[PDB]
Amino acid sequence: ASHTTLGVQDISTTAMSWVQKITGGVGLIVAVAALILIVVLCVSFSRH
Amino acid sequence: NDCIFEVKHEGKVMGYACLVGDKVMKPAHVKGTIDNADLAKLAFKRSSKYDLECAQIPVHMKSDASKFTHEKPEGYYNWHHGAVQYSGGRFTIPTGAGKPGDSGRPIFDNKGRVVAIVLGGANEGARTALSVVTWNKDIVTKITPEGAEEW
Amino acid sequence: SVASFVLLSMVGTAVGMCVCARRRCITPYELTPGATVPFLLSLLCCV
Repeated sequence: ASHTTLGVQDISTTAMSWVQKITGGVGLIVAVAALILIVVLCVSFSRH
Repeated sequence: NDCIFEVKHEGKVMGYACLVGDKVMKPAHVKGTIDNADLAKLAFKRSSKYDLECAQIPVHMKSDASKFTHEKPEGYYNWHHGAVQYSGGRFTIPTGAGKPGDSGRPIFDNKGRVVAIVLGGANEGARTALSVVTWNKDIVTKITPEGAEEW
Repeated sequence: SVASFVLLSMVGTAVGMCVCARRRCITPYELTPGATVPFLLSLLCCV
């Protein structure tokens, strides 16, 4: 062959889009759930 | 008068439970089982932020429930071993009365209405500073003075 | 194989946290003698 080899970061444009959507979606679920816990914790601390 | 039950463990009396309103009340830190076999079958839920466990009162014992209120006017109050004073936001009882194992006693109003459940106390010169678990409209609160030890 | 395992674990954490919040939210309202849980909280949030 007259060209160099490829690395792990070389991925088609179509394949990259699917990875972004999946990781972003799952991350949102953790982010929303985290905020509810913090709000409740402050109320217990202050009210006592 | 008839709302008081004993808690035993390994043949010794550790403390007491009381039936008030529509709920069964027991301090969380007291070990052992209840003398009445009927109550032993209930499932209890625990929260260490108030040292309190509660469960639902069965139907056939509803006639034994005490009356309660939330009003706390300044004055004198009575309990098993004598008289207690409420003033300045704290309960004070003369030294010498009380000892480990007396947890769960109620404190009564003039007409027999229950206002507080007592657990522990603090040692001072001529008076004793009591730690109490009370309630208010729609919530409960814990009052604990400095230096108190568990009873 | 590795990526699937990690992603599933993260989802489980989000569910697990929600049940913890609900327990602490409600318990103050049930130990009070003669108390009634408010309508809005009884049905929709902190059920």
